[PDB]
Amino acid sequence: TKADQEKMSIALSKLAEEDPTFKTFTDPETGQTIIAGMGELHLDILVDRMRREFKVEVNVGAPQVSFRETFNKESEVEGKYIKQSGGRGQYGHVKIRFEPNKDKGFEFVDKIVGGRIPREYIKPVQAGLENAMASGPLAGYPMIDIKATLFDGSFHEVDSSEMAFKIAASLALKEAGKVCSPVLLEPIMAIEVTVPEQYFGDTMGDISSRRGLIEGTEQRDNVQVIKAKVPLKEMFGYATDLRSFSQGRGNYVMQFSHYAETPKSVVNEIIA
Amino acid sequence: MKVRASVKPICKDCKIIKRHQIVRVICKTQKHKQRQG
Amino acid sequence: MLQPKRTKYRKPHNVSYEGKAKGNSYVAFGEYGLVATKGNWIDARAIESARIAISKCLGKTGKMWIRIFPHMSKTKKPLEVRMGSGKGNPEFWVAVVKQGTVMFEVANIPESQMIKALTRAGHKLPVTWKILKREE
Amino acid sequence: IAKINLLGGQAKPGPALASVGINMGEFTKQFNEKTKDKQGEMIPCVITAYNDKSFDFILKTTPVSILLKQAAKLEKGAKNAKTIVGKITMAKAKEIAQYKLVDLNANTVEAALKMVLGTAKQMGIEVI
RNA sequence: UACUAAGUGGAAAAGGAUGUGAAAGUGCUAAAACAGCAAGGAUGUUGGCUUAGAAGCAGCCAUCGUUUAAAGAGUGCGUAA
RNA sequence: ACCUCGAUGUCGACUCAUCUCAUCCUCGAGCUGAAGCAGGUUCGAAGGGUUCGGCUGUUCGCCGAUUAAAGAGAUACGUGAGUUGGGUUCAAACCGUCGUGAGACAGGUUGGUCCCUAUCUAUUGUGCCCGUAGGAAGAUUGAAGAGUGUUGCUUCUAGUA
RNA sequence: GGUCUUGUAGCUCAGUCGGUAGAGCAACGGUCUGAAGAACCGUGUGUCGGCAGUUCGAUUCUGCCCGAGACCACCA
Repeated sequence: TKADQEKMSIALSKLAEEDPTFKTFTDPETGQTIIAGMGELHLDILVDRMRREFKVEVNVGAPQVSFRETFNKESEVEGKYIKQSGGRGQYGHVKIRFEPNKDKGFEFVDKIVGGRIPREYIKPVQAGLENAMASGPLAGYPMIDIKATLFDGSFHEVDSSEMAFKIAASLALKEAGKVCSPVLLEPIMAIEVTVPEQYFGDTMGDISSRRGLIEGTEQRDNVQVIKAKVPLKEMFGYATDLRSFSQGRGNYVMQFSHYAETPKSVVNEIIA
Repeated sequence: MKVRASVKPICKDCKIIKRHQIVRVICKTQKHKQRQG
Repeated sequence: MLQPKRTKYRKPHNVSYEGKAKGNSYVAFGEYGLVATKGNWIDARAIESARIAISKCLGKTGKMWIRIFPHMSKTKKPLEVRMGSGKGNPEFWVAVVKQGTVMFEVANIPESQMIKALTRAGHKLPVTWKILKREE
Repeated sequence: IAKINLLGGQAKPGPALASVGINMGEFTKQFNEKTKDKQGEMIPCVITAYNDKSFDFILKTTPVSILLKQAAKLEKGAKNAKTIVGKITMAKAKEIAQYKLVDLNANTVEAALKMVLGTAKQMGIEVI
C-alpha cells in the first residue's frame, strides 16, 4: 500500500542511520523501490530488521529496469482530427513523414511550400510528435531514434486550432508506429572481470549460457581480463553466481553501455 | 544404464555382454551404457 | 501436399497393394536407391517427413528423386454412424507401393552420406527398407 | 608443454609463463634485451616445464605459415583456398625458404619451398 | 544326416546384434601374421572467422607440405584456446 | 445386431471388499546439467497402506484442511431374491419454447410404494455313522495350510561430512 | 455434425437470372459562406465469395469448398 510505502520509508530512515551504503531508488517509470544489498545473508538480515526490529511488513519482489522503444523502416501517413468536446466545433489536419533515425532523437524537417501550414503551426505540431511517441503498442515505452518530416496540412477557419493539429499529428504518429512494426531495446551494461586463473572457463560458460557479447581474451600483467556487453537483466543472481563459484573472491565493475535490440525471446518473455 | 530398442554405438565405448544370458550394453562412462536396448 | 490437378472420379476402389513392381520397377536416374520389401501405402505426412529429413541431412548439395508421385486418395466413412449410407468422405492423398518396389534414388555427396540420408529417410516409414546401389 | 607466440615488444604479458616457476622480471628483462635489436613484433617463443625453472626459455625467428602476407603486401589471412589474394615473386619466396631452411626438417632450399607452398595452400595464394 | 540352447517348439512385429551352424568368396602369414605389450608417434604450424585468444581438437572455413619406418592442419578423448 | 425381448434390475450413496501392476508413498539400486540439502530420471517389484469436509440428488470436477503418501483398472458404470431411492423413466402440476390444439423438450422446477417362508451347490462354525484291521485311552509330529508382514515423530550422533 | 440461406461499390439492395453491374449514403472538385457547418451541382469506385465444368459466353446453370446465419439431436 502507499501507507506501506510510507512505513517502509520510515524503516529506511531507521536502517540508514546504521549503514547507508545501501542505495534506494524510486523509479519514475518502473515504480518499484530498488534497495541494494551485499548478498543473500545481507538481504536476509535487512528483512529480519524490517519485520522484527522495525515491525514493518513489506512484500519482496524483483528488480525493475525495463526498456526503451523504437520502430522499423519509414512510412508516411496523415492525421485528420475533426472533433469537439465542450461547446463548439473543432478540426485539424496534418501530413507528416515517420522515418527512423538510428543515431539521432526527435528531428523535424518542414515541407510546407504552398502555404498548406502557416509557420504558427510549425512548432506545436512538433510537440504533438514529441508527446505521441511516449506510448508503444507492444509494452508502452517511448519511441526514440525517429526523424520526423512534416509534409502537408490544412488550416481551416475558426474550427481549426493548434491543439487540434497536435492531436492529428499524434494520431498520425501512432498509426504509423502501428504500421511500421515497432521494436524494443534492452539496457546493456559493460562488465569487466579480472581473474588470475580460476574462473576463466566458469565465466566463459556463464556468459555463453546466460547472455552477453564477448570476443576472446585480454591478457593483463598476470591476470585474465574479459569485458562483456551484457543485458542488465543478466546481472540478476550473477552477483552470487560468480561469487559462489569464486567462494567470495570475485569482483567486477558495472558500467552502463547502451540500449541494444531485443531478440524474439525477450519479446515473448516480458509481454503479458 | 538406458533402455531402448535400437542399440547403435554413440560413444567410442559401447560394447555389449550377454552376461548371465542377459544382454547389457556397457561404456567407459556410466551414462552411455544401456540395457535391453 | 503433393496432389493431382483434376479428379474425374474422387472415389476409386478401396485399395489393394498386392503384386510385384509394375512401373518404376528399378533405379534408373541416381547412384544409390531405396527399395521396399513389402507393399504398403505412403500418405502425405510420412512422405513429407521423409523428404524434410532428407533435405536436412543433405547438406548444401545432393540430388534426390522419387520414382512416384502421390496420386491415390482415401475416404473416411463418418464416425458413430450405422451401416450403409453410401461411401466415405474424401480425405488425404496417398501413394501405393507394391512388394519389391524401388521408390527413391540419390546422388551428389556419395555413398557415405548417401547411406546416412537413406537411413534417415527410411527411419520415418513402417516399411522394412532395403538400401541398394544403382549399377552402371 | 604448450607453444606460445606473442609480441616481442615485452615479455611481461603472459601469466601462464610467469606461473611456470620463473620470475616475471627475469624473463621480461632477458627477452626484452635479447630482442632489443628488433622488438615490437610477433615472435614465437618456446619454454619447457622444469622443476627448478630458473630460466629455460628461448625464442624463434618470425613464424612463416601466414607470413607470406608480408611478402604478398596484404592482410586478412583467407580462411578458404577458393580465390587468390595476390602475387609473390618466386625469388623472395625461395630466399625466405633458405632463411628458414636451417630451422626445420627441410635439408635443401627446395624442401623449405615445398613447405612454404604447403602452408600457402590454405591462404589461396601459392608460390608464383 | 545335419540344427537346437531358446523349452525355441509352445502367439506378434517396427528394430538391432562378433548368437549358433553351413555355404560362396576375397588377403596375408609360420621368416613367425593378428591381439596385447616396450616405445616413439615429430616439424613449418598457434592456417583464418573468432570465444573483450583461434592456437590441432567448442564450433566454423580451408582441409597442405618436410624428415622419417612412423605421424593424419591430424584419430579421437579432453582443456579456456 | 450374434444369444437373452414367454424378462441381461440399470444412477448415486452405504457396507463387504478382493484381485492386477501398466507403482502414488514407504524398500533397494543405477544414472544424473545429482557438492550436501534439495531433485529428476530408469529398473526390480503388489508386502502394505493410501484422510477428513464444503458446493452438487449426483460419480466424474474444484476447493479447504491434513498424512510419508492422498494411484489407476477389473469384478453386469463390482456389490437391491445386502439397505435406501434424492436420480433418469409412472399417473399430477407449473415456467419458458414449439405445435390450431390435443401434447412434447440430455431445459428446469414440486414430489411421487423396491415382493420374497432357502432345495442344492457354495461358504462359515458346530455335529452324527463308521473308517484307518484285536477293543478301549492318551500323547503326539506335521501334509497341504490359514492368519500380521503398515508407518511416522522427537532426541543424540552432528551443525558432523 | 449435417438440413438450408447468404457472400454484389467503401455501407445497405436489384438484374435478357447463358448474350448489360446500377441506385441513396461513404467519397473528391466546384457553387456559396463576414465564421464554418449545412445545402446544392458533377464525379467515381465494381473478379457479383473461391474453384472447376456444359455450351455460348457462368454474376446467374450444375457440383465442390470456405465464412457466417437460421433447425435438430436414437429410444422423447
